[PDB]
Amino acid sequence: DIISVALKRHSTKAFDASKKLTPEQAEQIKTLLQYSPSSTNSQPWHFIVASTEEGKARVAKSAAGNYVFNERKMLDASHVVVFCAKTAMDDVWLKLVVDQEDADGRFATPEAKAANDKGRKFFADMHRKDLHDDAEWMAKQVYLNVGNFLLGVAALGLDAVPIEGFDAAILDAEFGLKEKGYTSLVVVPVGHHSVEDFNATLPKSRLPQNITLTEV
Amino acid sequence: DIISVALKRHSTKAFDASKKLTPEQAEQIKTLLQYSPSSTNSQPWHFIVASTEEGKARVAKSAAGNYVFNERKMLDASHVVVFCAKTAMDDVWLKLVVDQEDADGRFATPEAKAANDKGRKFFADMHRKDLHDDAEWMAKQVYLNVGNFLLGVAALGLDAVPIEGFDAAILDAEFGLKEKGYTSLVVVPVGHHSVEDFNATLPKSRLPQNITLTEV
Ligand SMILES: Cc1cc2nc3c(=O)[nH]c(=O)nc-3n(C[C@H](O)[C@H](O)[C@H](O)COP(=O)(O)O)c2cc1C
Ligand SMILES: Cc1cc2nc3c(=O)[nH]c(=O)nc-3n(C[C@H](O)[C@H](O)[C@H](O)COP(=O)(O)O)c2cc1C
Ligand SMILES: O=C(O)c1cccnc1
Ligand SMILES: O=C(O)c1cccnc1
Repeated sequence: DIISVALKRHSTKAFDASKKLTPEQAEQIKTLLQYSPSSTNSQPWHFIVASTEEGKARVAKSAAGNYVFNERKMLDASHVVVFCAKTAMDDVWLKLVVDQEDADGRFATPEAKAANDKGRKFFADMHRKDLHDDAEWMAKQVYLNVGNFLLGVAALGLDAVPIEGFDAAILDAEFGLKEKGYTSLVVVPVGHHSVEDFNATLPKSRLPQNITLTEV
Repeated sequence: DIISVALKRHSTKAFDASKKLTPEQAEQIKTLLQYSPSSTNSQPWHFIVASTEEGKARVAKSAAGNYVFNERKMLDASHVVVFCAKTAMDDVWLKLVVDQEDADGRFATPEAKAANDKGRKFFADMHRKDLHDDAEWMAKQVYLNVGNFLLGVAALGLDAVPIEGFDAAILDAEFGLKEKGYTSLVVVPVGHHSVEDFNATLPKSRLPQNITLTEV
């Protein structure tokens, strides 16, 4: 059951480098990344899935220095996912999205398609021209994807840990993301924890609902 | 199978108001909200769970103007969750979190607790005092919670729909959130879809991985 998963999952502090995802699990995590929902189905994201030792080493470069202690997590985990957000929502991407929805048969008429495109453009423009938060808006969708992902991999019986402790400037440069129109936000190593994972046996802690939740 | 859940869930466009969550399910969705992970376990959030007609009507006030299209969703679903983020990170909240972790038994010594507190303050200050993006940083954690929530409720066999199409100023004012230190970000009606939910039978659509995903 999913509640058991939510209560038993945890942020892995150390991974067993010998335990790799099966080809099936490797495919499944990519499915999770792709099918996450997003506002207007904008999917303002890009994912870098590092599974080779050299690939993970490249990602780990972002932890060199001040976040050096996050390097082992990025190197020992079987697969490491870098969640990136678009730096700007261009019309080409908007058309890409609506044309894909059309190709998938979500529109019964050309007017239905036009209405969908018009609505998506309306909110994209609102965030860009009036709220002046389009970058944050897209980053928010990426974080939602991350939330979906962490629970999903836990439900697959895999360990993982979300990471904000890295230098996005270094990671972006390493993969030339800026020129490509993206920026790294969260790094998530996935695999199996080792005996070195001190957080695997500690009790989980959250504020009481009497503080965080109001019922009406 | 969490992958089947991810592939089969959908944004519900119409709910059957007579199909209520069971008592246990009502508690389970609250558990999901509570146990979502967050950066430094900051849990910079508040949730409003509306299950009464009066409660849902109060939330539905936000479905005005360009958002009237979302009023029925907020009124017809069994339970409606309002995801809120703190408007500013303060030391009182930081102390609350570390003291809770201590009460739950995560620290073996006073030094361990102090180290955890210093680490959390280090990143909170980075956002609040240097980057000046603590409002966005906290909102991102709320969206991660939302992502975890949508997959979780789908795994419970419940329908839902995330909503950004609501007037947050209206919702904030109706619940006096500003003075309390919070602001509404996403509204999520939860329940069971009706035969009128046209999106329950439409194919899901996502961009292909050859565009959004790079393996290395
Ligand atoms: C977006 C995000 C960034 C985080 N960054 C890191 C990190 O850089 N290093 C680390 O050890 N844990 C990291 N964490 C893990 C948290 O400290 C954690 O989710 C929280 O203490 C709750 O514990 P749990 O995940 O085991 O339930 C992060 C969590 C999130 C959601
Ligand atoms: C943060 C967020 C805000 C959204 N807002 C609304 C909304 O206001 N009204 C609505 O009908 N759907 C809303 N959606 C639903 C999306 O259009 C949907 O997630 C996306 O098209 C993909 O479809 P799916 O959820 O069925 O997989 C939103 C989704 C997210 C993640
Ligand atoms: O995804 C949608 O349909 C949507 C998102 C934001 C605001 N209104 C509609
Ligand atoms: O949750 C943590 O431990 C954390 C979050 C951001 C950066 N460094 C550590």
